[PDB]
Amino acid sequence: SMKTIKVKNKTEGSKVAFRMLEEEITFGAKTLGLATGSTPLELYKEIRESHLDFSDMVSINLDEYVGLSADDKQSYAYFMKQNLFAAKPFKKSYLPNGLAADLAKETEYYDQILAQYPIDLQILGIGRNAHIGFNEPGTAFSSQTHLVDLTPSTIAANSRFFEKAEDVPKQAISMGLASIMSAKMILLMAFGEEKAEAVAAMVKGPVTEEIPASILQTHPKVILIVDEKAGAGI
Repeated sequence: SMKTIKVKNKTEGSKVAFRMLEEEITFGAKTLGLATGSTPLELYKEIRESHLDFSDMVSINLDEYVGLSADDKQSYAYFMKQNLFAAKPFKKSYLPNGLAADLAKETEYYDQILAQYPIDLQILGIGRNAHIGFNEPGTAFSSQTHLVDLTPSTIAANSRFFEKAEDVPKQAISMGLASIMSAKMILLMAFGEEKAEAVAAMVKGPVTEEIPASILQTHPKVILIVDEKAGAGI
């Protein structure tokens, strides 16, 4: 089941997401899966300014860059601190350890954290090419937490923030598509013309690894919050 809520713009969609989030908490949600990127930024702002209280709750993020500490300003840990956790801390917030000595031990660890704390509500965006998290076209639907080689476009974009070419992460530790699908409820937010092709492929195309988001067709409880421009093809 995929319900679609069509909204005017990102501001409106973010407010709908907030109301839905509050309701899930009121009805007992305890573990949240969180998103990075620009998609959830207005949602996070609304949460920071709200009366929500995450003190008895757990959060789990999808990804961290290999080679970055949680204190590094380019890390997803730091992004989450700035945008959410400084204002609204959780009982515990998990992200992969980018500094892990053994990346295979770290991927196994993260899978076990997901088993220990199954996610009640996952907030998600969609990529222009229908990627989900760091899972690009071709990713197996069976994938659990895994090491991802960043796309060259991503590396080029991120390079602008480092010394220091040797310092630019080339990999991430990322929740896989099977990992993400385990959430009891998924809220996918998509805004702008740039997302329209991906949204149409997700909703109307075949289920195929060429379109990572297409696996969401098979999830029992996905709600799509899409503005008019992102929803143009559905």
